[PDB]
Amino acid sequence: QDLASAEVAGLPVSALHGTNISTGRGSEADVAEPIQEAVDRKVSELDLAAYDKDDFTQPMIKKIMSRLFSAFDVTHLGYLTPDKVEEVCRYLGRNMSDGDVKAMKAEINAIDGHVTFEKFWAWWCSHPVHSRTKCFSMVSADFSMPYHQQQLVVHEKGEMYTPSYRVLYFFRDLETGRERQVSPWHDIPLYVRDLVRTKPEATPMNRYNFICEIPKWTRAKFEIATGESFNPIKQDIKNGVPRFYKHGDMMWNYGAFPQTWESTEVLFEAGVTGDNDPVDAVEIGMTQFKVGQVSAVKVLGVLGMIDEGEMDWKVVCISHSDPICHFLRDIHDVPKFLPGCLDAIREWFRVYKICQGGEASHFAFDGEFKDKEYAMKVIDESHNMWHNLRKVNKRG
Amino acid sequence: ASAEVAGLPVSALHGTNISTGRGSEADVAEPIQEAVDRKVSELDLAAYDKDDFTQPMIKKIMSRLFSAFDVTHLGYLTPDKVEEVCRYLGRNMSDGDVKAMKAEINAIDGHVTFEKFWAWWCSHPVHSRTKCFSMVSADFSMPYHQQQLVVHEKGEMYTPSYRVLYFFRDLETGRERQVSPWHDIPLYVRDLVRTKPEATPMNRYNFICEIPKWTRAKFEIATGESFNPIKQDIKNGVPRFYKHGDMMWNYGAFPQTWESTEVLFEAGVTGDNDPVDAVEIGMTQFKVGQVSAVKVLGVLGMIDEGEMDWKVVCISHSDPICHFLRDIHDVPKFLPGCLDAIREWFRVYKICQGGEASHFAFDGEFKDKEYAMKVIDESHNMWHNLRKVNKR
Amino acid sequence: DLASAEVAGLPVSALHGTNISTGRGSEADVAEPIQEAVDRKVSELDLAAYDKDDFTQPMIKKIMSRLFSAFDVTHLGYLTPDKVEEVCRYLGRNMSDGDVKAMKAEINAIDGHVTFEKFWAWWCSHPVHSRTKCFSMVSADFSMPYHQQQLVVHEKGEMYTPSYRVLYFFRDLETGRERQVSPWHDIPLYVRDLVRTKPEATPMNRYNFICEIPKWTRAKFEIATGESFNPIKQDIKNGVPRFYKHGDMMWNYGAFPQTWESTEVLFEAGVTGDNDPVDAVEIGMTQFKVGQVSAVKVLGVLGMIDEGEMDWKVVCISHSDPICHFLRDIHDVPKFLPGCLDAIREWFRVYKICQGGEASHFAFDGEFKDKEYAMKVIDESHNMWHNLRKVN
Amino acid sequence: ASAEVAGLPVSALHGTNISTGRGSEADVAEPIQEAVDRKVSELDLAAYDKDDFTQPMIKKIMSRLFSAFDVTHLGYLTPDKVEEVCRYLGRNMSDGDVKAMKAEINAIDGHVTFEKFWAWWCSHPVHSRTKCFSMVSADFSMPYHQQQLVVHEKGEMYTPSYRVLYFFRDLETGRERQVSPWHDIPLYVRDLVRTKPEATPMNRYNFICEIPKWTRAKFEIATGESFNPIKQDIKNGVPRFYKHGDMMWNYGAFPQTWESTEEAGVTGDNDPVDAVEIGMTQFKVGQVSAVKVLGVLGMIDEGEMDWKVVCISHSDPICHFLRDIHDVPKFLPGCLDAIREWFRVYKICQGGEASHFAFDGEFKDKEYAMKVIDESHNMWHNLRKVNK
Ligand SMILES: [Mg+2]
Ligand SMILES: [Mg+2]
Ligand SMILES: [Mg+2]
Ligand SMILES: [Mg+2]
Repeated sequence: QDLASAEVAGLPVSALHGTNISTGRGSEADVAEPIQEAVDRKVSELDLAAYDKDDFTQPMIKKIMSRLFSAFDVTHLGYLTPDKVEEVCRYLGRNMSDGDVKAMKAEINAIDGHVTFEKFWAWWCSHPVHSRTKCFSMVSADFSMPYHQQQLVVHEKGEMYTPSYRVLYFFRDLETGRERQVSPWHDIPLYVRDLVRTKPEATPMNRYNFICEIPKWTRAKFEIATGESFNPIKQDIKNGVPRFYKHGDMMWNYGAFPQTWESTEVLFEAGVTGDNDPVDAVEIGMTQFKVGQVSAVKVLGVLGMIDEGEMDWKVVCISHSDPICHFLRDIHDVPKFLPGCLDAIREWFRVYKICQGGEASHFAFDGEFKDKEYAMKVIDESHNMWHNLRKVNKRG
Repeated sequence: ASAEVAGLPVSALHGTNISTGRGSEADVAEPIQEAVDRKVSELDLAAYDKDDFTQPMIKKIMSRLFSAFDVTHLGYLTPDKVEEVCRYLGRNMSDGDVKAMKAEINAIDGHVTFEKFWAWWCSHPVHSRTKCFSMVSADFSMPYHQQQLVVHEKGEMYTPSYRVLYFFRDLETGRERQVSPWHDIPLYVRDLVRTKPEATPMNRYNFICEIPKWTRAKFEIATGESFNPIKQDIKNGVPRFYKHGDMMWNYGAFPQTWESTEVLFEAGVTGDNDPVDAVEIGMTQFKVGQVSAVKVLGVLGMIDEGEMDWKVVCISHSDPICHFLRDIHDVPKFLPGCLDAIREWFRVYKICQGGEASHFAFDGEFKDKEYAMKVIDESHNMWHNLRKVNKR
Repeated sequence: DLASAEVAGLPVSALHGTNISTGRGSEADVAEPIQEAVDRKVSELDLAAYDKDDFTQPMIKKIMSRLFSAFDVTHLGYLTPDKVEEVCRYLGRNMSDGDVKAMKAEINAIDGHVTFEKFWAWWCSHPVHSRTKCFSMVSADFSMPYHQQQLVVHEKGEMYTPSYRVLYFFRDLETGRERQVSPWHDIPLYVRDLVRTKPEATPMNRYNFICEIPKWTRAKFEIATGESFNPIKQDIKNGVPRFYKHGDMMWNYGAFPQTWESTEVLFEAGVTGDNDPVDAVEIGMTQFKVGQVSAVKVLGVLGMIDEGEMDWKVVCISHSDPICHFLRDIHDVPKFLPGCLDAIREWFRVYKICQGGEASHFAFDGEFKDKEYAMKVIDESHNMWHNLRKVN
Repeated sequence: ASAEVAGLPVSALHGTNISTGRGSEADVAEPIQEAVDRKVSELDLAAYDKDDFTQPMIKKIMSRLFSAFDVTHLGYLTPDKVEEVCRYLGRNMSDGDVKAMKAEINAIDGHVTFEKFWAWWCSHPVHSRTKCFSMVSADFSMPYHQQQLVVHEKGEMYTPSYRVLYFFRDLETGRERQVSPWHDIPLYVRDLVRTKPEATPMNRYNFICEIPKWTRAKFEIATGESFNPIKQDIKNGVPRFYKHGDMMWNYGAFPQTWESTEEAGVTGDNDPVDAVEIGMTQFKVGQVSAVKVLGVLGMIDEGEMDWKVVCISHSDPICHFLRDIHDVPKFLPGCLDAIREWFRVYKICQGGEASHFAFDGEFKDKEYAMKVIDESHNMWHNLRKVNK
């Protein structure tokens, strides 16, 4: 991060005047006196190469060239053997073809196998080569991209505010054009990964799939039907009447993480177990999602609420499409860009049962929002409980 | 959209009753008395009233649902239809729990009346925490190992030894292999499961930065070398630089593309045996050899020595204004002067060295993104041909 | 007509560049390009801009002669010493009367006729290291007697009790003197710059909005119109702090200073004013503190009628918001913040049902008028405010 | 901030009770019993329960507030004390009602116990609606006319006749008057009533663009001409250009400044201070823009400081994230190196040497820069004086 600080800070005397054109052969080449032009101009070789109007003249090139020939002459004999001369050429960028090497060994004429820089220079200048790089290298690693790209398709069926309403999911295999129904809970991957991640290996991964169940600014209850086939989203209707949060509107997109399972058979701490449900999340971005809408989010932290022996996590995340997404690096950043947000979310979950005659909620850690790494470990563990729920059903 | 700003239907402003969901197959009804005395719709009551529906209220709603399944209008339902009602209401019912139900209602004539159903419904409440979870799914596999692109600097800058090499680190096994940024980095960046709307087109390419924003030292993908690392452009041992002035945008190239000499743009103009060129215009300077996802927006066409040299205009998907640039026509709205400047630079860069102004295609016009993507596609096809015509 | 230009093709005129002009229009003969230009196959102007070398004395000569000629309108082949001074003047050479008599002497056109040659000869021998010696002090002399004030807010009492109060003051930034003000009467409605540098072609839309109920809260705070210096206070009933029971207000909710809707001015038939300042809903992503003041851009208004009184709810946005620039009118909201107008309207349509009320009645069927409409409502409100002060 | 992230005090989690607000002047109380029975605090029931407080609850609460005015515990209030308590509990009394209640309650012993107060309270309901509004006001009339900057281009670009003229249009009268960009455009942009947070430092300056981003033709404020319009750098009739390459940021001046080190008359080679605006948006020649100062770079010409202030336009998408010079490499990596590189070498092209910097090339922070600007603003006031 002090890469930033390097820019602001002053520079050494190497960076203010510039250096010699270097050989690239290391301490294996003897540090030289700059060429005459640099010395007369009072500008370094590299600065003259980079910014003077005229290109280096032939005598200047010869100087630089002999500094690079000498550099291969490690035992300091004052000459090179034809084979080293081909190395030099390959190093100068002129990748020669077998025909050429012998052609050059030939034209150079090493009257004793000894090629002096002078002899080289003379050959080099009489055989210019317009390097359009005629041969192209196909050497690749060629890995197999064994994967069928899918396009999610979301269909509404039935009527909202009635028992018929359902949001269904499908996958259109792109390489085959064929459609298949899928479970948003079991089939949409939890982690969103690229085939070839080009972001710096340095930057860790944080891109999760979020399934919206309750739209920002709404209060009508919807949920993943973990009981129904292909687990489509269904509205919460009891006795033909739709249910709602009575406390007020959910002020952030509220939903769940696919391929996750918090089990009432796995403990958090004595007395506290899981709630037999995918982990929930609240994405705080500015845009309202539609019911059942799926979006890529970034996890930032998690709030934990314990109710009747069951740990009920609330993951705080944010849509990668949100203008401020790039500035939220961890939970601690929500307050700076979204002041009061964490506070409202916690209060909402602390008091929402009061309205219908219940009490304030009991949280874990005295209501602390743990940081992203912790939220990710919850999600990860949950992913595993989900993989176990899948295995225990296969055989059974 | 403007549906939100526009006026509302008198059915929306006052509210509506609680529908059954069985369509016109239910006789439109009168609101329940309580909704009448309140002067508030049933739905608004269900949604916003501080209280839950009283039992008498739930019965009238439940009654309408019941009667809706009574399509003939007998005034009762066969136990199979009653079973259909329970399902509809979200109550799982198996031959077991089922039989015990008709044992409880007892319609000595199979005629289950609403009062007899309601009666039974109210005497068998069940906390539906849904005990049986459905595993039914498409369960797709994914034999893939995500690869981490690793970039490494080798040698020394401003000298003939500098190179940027590339590798794939298998995130599952951890093993690392050397790859050609030219041949192995995909041109098209695609999601394994695309969650964005099918109505939304794809426009997401990998761009390889060769010359950084605000600099002028030349570097290029060494198409001639094994695994084509990035090498610096050194001639006779002296580094080379644009003398006209600095490249003011990250300038670079698209992997898996090739414009071939052996192909014509139009009579007289061939390809130029290089991967296609790109100028990414976002605000962030990229490092040499750096790879990023870009949105393509259009292209400038330059012809020299009967050869076509395209300059694809693009913008990193991370740039703050990326989402607002939709096509080439949007660049002047947000980056006024940008295109003008990029064209002017390419129009005159050879003059300080004694050359002349350049000649463009279309009189210097920026073809739009659709034309630009085709230029990328074709060039991608040329790459495939280029690749076959070798192993073979 | 600015996008298009940068995208579109260029005239031959532009792609080849042109001659250095006299800048005196038709009064000058179109000329043939200088030979050095012709030998290069590069326009004169491209050469001066991009060639590595500066123009030589002979090239300058040709350029300066075309200029000189330009002043010689009737082609006499010479100029009067009087016109020569003009040329010197045009070339950027500040000439004090001393210099002028000197030039008339030093050239010496014993017949008043000064040829280009005589002129050129004189120019070359009296080189002048410009450095611009004399500074011009001419200027308008706008004065600012008044002192810049800083709005300061102090809190008194305990929040959620009848004693809490948000008091307003103006601190003189020069004296340090703090003086209590009324958010309602003293904070300016329109935010004005001393010198607007923003483009004139851009209509102003910058207002001060006083926040009463912060985003995501439900405690009823209000500007105390009946108390002196109208500080913010909470609504209390029978000693208990009042809250919205319908649910939290989901946007920053407040009012516009210097506005007023009187119960004595009609709007429609049997439609009066709320007898309060105009209320506002600011939709940015950021929650303000109770009584925090902010510049917002107005986007439209929604009109609620209740008991023959109009209850305007203006939709605006903090200029500080990341998408503020993109919402130019009410129609943009559904495009950047979909659901927002729906939710705001739905909220006000039903917030009273919770406490046994009925759904609200709206004007224009709840359509959201545009910003032109909102802005007319606001200016009117300012005049009722100006009249409310005069009547009193 | 991190307060939002951190755990909460057990009292916050549980919920607090309805306070007297009179501060410690009220005896801390037990939650009324119906609050105890709900296992929900008094304030949570008031803010979140569906129903209003029951009459027995309101009474218990009104009695805690009433007693809180009875600071010496007499057990009753004198009738002058009742008015206040009424307002406090939320009842707008009016001169007519006060007299009326001082009678109606009729404290036939001057004592108004709580029970008497309460009995009166329940038999008398007043429709507040607030009939009288307060017009008390500071009345800080600071009348002035809004001036709108108006810019006009004259002549032909790339020739001696191109000028950019500036004007003020009084938005009241609508009459225009030619002004000078150097002398008349405010260096400090100030709100006559600043509503932004007082704890937030002022940092808003006008920037007059001379050389647009990505261009290399030279323009400058004509310090020698009346109304100092912007002219093009023309010499012997040929327009001048930077030969190193294009300026890659908008380059211009700060109005009302003067970089001189010196009488009673005129002077020469000195200009307003130099600024480099680094936003993504190009500005036309002569365009003016509010900017945020971020730091500065100093070149020593020949014993003379040639400062270049780094700044960003307030309209830029990343303005808000750049708080000081150290923030630029974080959002515009390479931007400062590049600005430094450009100034280090722009004279090599034509046979000159690399420039030398003060502080080895360090970019001083915003504080140091606004200081340089202020001295320059003062230096400007002295010029203004000397001559006039
Ligand atoms: Mg849960
Ligand atoms: Mg190419
Ligand atoms: Mg109002
Ligand atoms: Mg300076």
